[PDB]
Amino acid sequence: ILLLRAGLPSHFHLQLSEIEFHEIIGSFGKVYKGRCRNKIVAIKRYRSDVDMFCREVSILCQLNHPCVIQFVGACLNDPSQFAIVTQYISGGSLFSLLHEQKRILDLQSKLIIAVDVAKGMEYLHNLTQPIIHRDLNSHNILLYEDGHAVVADFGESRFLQSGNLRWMAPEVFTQCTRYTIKADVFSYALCLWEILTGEIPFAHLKPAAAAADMAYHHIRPPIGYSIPKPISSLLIRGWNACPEGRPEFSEVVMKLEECLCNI
Ligand SMILES: CNS(=O)(=O)c1cccc(Nc2cc(Nc3ccc(C(F)(F)F)cc3)ncn2)c1
Repeated sequence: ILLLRAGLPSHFHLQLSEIEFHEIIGSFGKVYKGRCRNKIVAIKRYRSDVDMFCREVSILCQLNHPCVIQFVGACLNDPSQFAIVTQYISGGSLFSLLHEQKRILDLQSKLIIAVDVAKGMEYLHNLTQPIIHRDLNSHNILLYEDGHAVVADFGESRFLQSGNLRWMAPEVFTQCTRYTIKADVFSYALCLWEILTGEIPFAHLKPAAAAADMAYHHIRPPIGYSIPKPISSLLIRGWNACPEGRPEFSEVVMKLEECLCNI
């Protein structure tokens, strides 16, 4: 908390009294719609707690990309006041569009979303010190009214680091490896499938059952023949159990922009 005050540039320093809280939008603590320095803003307020908050702010205050949620400031005074402030995106979450409002989108709109998400993630992964989002899902892809998207919520994000295996169980071999930026590409891939089908992955199963089936029984969602080839390719590679075999986001971007040229 003291080291963070020094490193975090002083213009990101906010006092709780400068934030006006209006409505709850998500409910770890709570996220409010509100107002701060004449901006409409979303505010994440909190309930190891400190370290977590400190990581998050350090991650956020580095970010500047039009497909990544824009950081406004945080409150540091004390742990009772800990809060993060970002821009507010009026068009909502991708999850809401697809599954609550059940809005039907055409292929161009879908790909635009997929590309902007991929562009935000390419940015995160190619910083001098790369960042893993680690919680990428349709709840954290938010939408401008014009249809473009940004990646939000770095609550689980981390900076990337820089026995005898022949008899090890698969889960133990995987516990020992340590995850990379590629964990994000797998998440992305489910997100991309979610966008095209309009369905929550394994909707009929609970989160933990879905995770189990994907990790142990090796199941992935059904890829219908109606899914275009370049895309099902990204899907198939993107959710490979072997992380090393998932594409880099720069490529994901390259293929989807290529699809927009034919949409
Ligand atoms: C503090 N920023 S963050 O990136 O850490 C973060 C973490 C968790 C959730 C958010 N949510 C949002 C939501 C948002 N827009 C929004 C528009 C409409 C609705 C409506 F449909 F319910 F009304 C709801 C929301 N803009 C920004 N962050 C952010």
